Amino acid sequence: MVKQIESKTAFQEALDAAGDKLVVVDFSATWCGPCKMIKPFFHSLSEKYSNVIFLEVDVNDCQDVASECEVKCMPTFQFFKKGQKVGEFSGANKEKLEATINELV
Amino acid sequence: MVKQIESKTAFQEALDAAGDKLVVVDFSATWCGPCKMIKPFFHSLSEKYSNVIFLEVDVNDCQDVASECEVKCMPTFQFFKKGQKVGEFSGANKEKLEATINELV
Repeated sequence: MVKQIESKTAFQEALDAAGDKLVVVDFSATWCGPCKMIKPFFHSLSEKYSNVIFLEVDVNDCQDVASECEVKCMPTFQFFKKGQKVGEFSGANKEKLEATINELV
Repeated sequence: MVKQIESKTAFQEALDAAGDKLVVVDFSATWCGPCKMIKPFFHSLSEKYSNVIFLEVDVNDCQDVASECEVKCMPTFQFFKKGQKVGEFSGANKEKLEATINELV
């Protein structure tokens, strides 16, 4: 299932506890049409791939995290392995999302 | 100078009162780095071109306007003439912003 992040402390701790697993973060906004469109698919991925950690961050709720990760489009998916960003793209493209996960896992 | 929009009613009325003038709308978010970076230049344009109307809309303040204009990146500049959208692009590119205004005015 998807973990809801509500502070910078929580964001950093999740990246830590992740260990060697791939982490996928969905940066979204409640008023953005695509974001709402791709939400159910994002949750399905977390049930299919149990060896990957899925996190959700509302940019309005955590303005400090959004600003530091340099987010500028919604939704933006950022990929991390061992505390480091190893991938990134924006837009609600289902095929590309899953294809990227298979490349980095 | 730049007009701050704080409701959908105000947005529609400005587009109306505009008459035959070109309208440039800056869709932004307070936490987005580029947005803050290009703000002073956007205001300078409103003092240079007095025959063009410049409007600013915070996407968090007017979620209904952002959603209907289908905004997905920040900042997004949308151009309107006689109630119709005649141009659009996103990103803080100063040259492109001014060059577009000279093409549509």
